[PDB]
Amino acid sequence: PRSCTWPLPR
Amino acid sequence: PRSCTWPLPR
Amino acid sequence: GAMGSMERASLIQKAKLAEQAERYEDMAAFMKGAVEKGEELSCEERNLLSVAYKNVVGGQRAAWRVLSSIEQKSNEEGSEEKGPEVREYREKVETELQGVCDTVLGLLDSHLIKEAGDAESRVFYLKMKGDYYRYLAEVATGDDKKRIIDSARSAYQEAMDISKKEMPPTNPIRLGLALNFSVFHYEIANSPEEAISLAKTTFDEAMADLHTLSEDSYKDSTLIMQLLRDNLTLWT
Amino acid sequence: GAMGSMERASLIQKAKLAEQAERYEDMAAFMKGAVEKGEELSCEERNLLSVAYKNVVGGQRAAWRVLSSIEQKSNEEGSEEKGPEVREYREKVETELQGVCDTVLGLLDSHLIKEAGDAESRVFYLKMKGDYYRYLAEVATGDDKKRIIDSARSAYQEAMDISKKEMPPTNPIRLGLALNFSVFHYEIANSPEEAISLAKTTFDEAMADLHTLSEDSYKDSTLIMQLLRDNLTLWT
Ligand SMILES: *SCCNC(=O)[C@H]1CCCN(C(=O)c2cc(Cl)c(O)c(Cl)c2)C1
Ligand SMILES: *SCCNC(=O)[C@H]1CCCN(C(=O)c2cc(Cl)c(O)c(Cl)c2)C1
Ligand SMILES: [Mg+2]
Ligand SMILES: [Mg+2]
Ligand SMILES: [Mg+2]
Ligand SMILES: [Mg+2]
Repeated sequence: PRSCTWPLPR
Repeated sequence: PRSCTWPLPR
Repeated sequence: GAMGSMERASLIQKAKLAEQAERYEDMAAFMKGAVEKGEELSCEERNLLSVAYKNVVGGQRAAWRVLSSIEQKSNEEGSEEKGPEVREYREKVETELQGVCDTVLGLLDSHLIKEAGDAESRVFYLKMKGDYYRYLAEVATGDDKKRIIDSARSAYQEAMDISKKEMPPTNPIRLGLALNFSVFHYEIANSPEEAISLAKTTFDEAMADLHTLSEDSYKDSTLIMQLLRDNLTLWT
Repeated sequence: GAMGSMERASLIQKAKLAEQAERYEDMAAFMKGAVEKGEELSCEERNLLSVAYKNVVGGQRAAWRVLSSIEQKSNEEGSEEKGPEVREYREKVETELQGVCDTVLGLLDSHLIKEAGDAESRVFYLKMKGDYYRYLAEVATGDDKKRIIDSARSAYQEAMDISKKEMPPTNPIRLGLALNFSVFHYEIANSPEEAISLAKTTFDEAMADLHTLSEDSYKDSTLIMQLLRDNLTLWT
């Protein structure tokens, strides 16, 4: 997976 | 559902 | 045009990269540049042109439908007055959509259709002409609506006449044409019985010709055949 | 600017319509117009600005990654020479991405950050500044790369210092800031241990403060907390 950042695009 | 047409967008 | 300085082959190469990157506006601009080089398009190149603009106009049509639905609800009894903004923004998206349709129709008229002598290429382009007049018809409301509708009908009908004469009933372009013309009848021409008749006849004639096909051709044809069945199930 | 003649309230109304229509380029242009009216942004308006540009740059970043991967493979031993087209098109997307980042950074510098006195708004904008320098850093390769990286670090650090002083550990902006700064450490600064330490400390301090929250606030906070856990699971 790619690392999560916030906010997430739709 | 919406009626199917071809080609379908990604 | 901004693509006038780029090699034809480079434009086709970049259209394929744009597809991989899901950059469909770029894809369409590259393929417009390729068409404007003035040479006929190969089978694969026609497919790139079609996929590019179908994805662009598909996003615009989806947005237009969202905005038109909001606008319709705003005009129901008991709905609070919200000002001109919904109509304005719907009109903005509509005008952009109409622009894309006009661009595609312009490429077909100058000069893809007239230079297309083989049945496969001519039918391909006439189907596109029907499709983009159909998208214009989805948003049309003025003095010209009936003529837009008849322009779609006329292009589809010419494509149908050629495809019946010159292509097997399982041909994927013939199948997609008949699928889309059947939706034209249902959604645009207020002719659901014609839509159902066309879908059924198209499906049955293709079924009867599948025995002639290779495995790979069978997959191409049955994929579109399933869309005919899906529509018949929605409509009956 | 092309939005200079439109009312601020109409721009915000249309940004919300564009979001509903998944028209994020339009959304961003409407919110840029709203910012350029010169008034501070409310909480909801900041969220619209953030969502709009995050979706625009998100598509560009995804496309850039596809194209960079193709370009890298083209430069491996045994790869056929294909000409300049992959690099050219990667550069085209890169330049467009850099333009969007520069536009957002320009709005923050003129004059969102300097007029933001409340901790929530100041932290929100400094987090955005860190994020868009981070997206510039993802594509940077020249003399300026280290300074781009330090600009991201510096904005994130100022946001962190304010948020620790002025906001609870469960605050969603504080949480998203720490999440993104931890990814900055892992992906950009080559500091995986700092990334893991920050994610873990942020998660644990938020856990300990959840008991103070309403049900609705608890949902907002735990949603981002799960992303911290997801990253820790990827990284350990
Ligand atoms: S171009 C090389 C061989 N491929 C094709 O001839 C067709 C074959 C069957 C599948 N195809 C379609 O179904 C099709 C694609 C597109 Cl982009 C259209 O606009 C339509 Cl109408 C049909 C490609
Ligand atoms: S603006 C009215 C009340 N809502 C909010 O204050 C926050 C509340 C918690 C959820 N939010 C976020 O998680 C969030 C949204 C966006 Cl667009 C960001 O860029 C970030 Cl960093 C966090 C909205
Ligand atoms: Mg109109
Ligand atoms: Mg008939
Ligand atoms: Mg560059
Ligand atoms: Mg620390």
